[PDB]
Amino acid sequence: MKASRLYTLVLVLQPQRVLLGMKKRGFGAGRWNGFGGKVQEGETIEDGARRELQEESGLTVDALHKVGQIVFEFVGEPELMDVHVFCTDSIQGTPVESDEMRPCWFQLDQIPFKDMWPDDSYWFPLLLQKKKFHGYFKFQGQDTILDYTLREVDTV
Ligand SMILES: Nc1nc2c([nH]c(=O)n2[C@H]2C[C@H](O)[C@@H](COP(=O)(O)OP(=O)(O)OP(=O)(O)O)O2)c(=O)[nH]1
Ligand SMILES: [Mn+2]
Ligand SMILES: [Mn+2]
Ligand SMILES: [Mn+2]
Repeated sequence: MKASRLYTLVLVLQPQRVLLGMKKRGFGAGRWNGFGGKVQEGETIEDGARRELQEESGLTVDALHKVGQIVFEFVGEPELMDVHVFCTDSIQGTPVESDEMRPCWFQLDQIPFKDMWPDDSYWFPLLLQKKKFHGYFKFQGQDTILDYTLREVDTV
């Protein structure tokens, strides 16, 4: 049994493009990703996701929808990362670079998988198909998956 810490991840997914951010420092630096971070005390997971989206991309959204949950384990780290994944298609301002992230739109036939976390190759296609999912990935360092599970689910 391991303890887990709550994180969020938000994908702004439109009909033909997705907004990603290049992580400029910290965890996962150098990889394109959705926006997110730790959930803080007192806020719902969805509201923490909205907050991180605003902080890292400048975008303010009224609502998100849950699309998946992914648990990450790292060799040498006792704490699991419990990542709650959300989407929205509906925005009304422009993305702006933050200290954490440089936002960029990608067409949906140009998803930059080689410059994303390796696990994203497995679950991101489900997100694109509008399937909901649960995943688990064990990493050695940043690059190497030692074990993983991925399951489509009816409810996140
Ligand atoms: N796509 C993808 N995202 C991941 C993976 N692992 C992982 O932690 N994430 C996400 C969850 C969070 O959005 C982010 C990690 O949190 P973070 O370090 O940005 O937290 P934060 O913004 O609060 O950190 P900080 O500003 O205090 O430095 O990366 C992964 O394998 N794939
Ligand atoms: Mn953040
Ligand atoms: Mn972050
Ligand atoms: Mn934060």
